Amino acid sequence: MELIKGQALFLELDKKDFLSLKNNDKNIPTFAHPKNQEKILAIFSLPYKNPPQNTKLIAFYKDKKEEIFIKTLEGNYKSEKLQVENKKIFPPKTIQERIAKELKEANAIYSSYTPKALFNGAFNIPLNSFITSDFGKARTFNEKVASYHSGTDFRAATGTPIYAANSGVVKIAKDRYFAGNSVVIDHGFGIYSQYYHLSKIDVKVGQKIKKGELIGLSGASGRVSGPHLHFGILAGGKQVDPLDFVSKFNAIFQLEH
Ligand SMILES: [Zn+2]
Repeated sequence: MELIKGQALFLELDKKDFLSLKNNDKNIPTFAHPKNQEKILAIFSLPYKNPPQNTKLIAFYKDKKEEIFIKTLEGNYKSEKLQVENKKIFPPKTIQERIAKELKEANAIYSSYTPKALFNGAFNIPLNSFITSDFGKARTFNEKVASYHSGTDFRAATGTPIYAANSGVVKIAKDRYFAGNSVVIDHGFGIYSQYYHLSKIDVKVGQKIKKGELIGLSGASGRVSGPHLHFGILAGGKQVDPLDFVSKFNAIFQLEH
């Protein structure tokens, strides 16, 4: 198999007699295939930064051992230049403790695995506009700082209503330094959707949010070159191309009336 860095894969395996799926020492969780009762699924993601060049997954059965080899592809990401406030790429010392806390809080949330579906069928795009800055663009801020784009930016004037991409439970709903006013939703199975730089937040941490329900209004909070919506997906432990993830998720989990 081959996978572009920064993307996720849905691996399909036989359910009968399955014992465990591992990458080196780490167990990869599994969930049921919603249509094919003979299959299970797992999410495998490659990080954009510093992925391994090759991966060997091992699936253990009562009477089989299966090695799956996935080659990391570099993809065809392009570069872009962005102008932001100098303090948003070199923050003052008075603020770096808050940045430390916020990163520790998020790490704790993304490691909190929910082993059931909190979603309801397919994801919707949370904004009906167009892409202004695609995933994985190699960035330079102020001709000083290299970065990469860990989500996808949609055109949005300040105050555009932002709706939940799928059903889930709110895990973050507060102003953070770099992401601005941030909303993060746990959808189960380690899938989290993220909405950044909002001007207003309409939910609270712990809330059960339904697909298509209002979660806030877009804005220009945090590290921005101007007003927009930033949409992100974390799955399989990593930030992945959100619209690629949604297409792959929806092929499996979409429903009909
Ligand atoms: Zn963005």
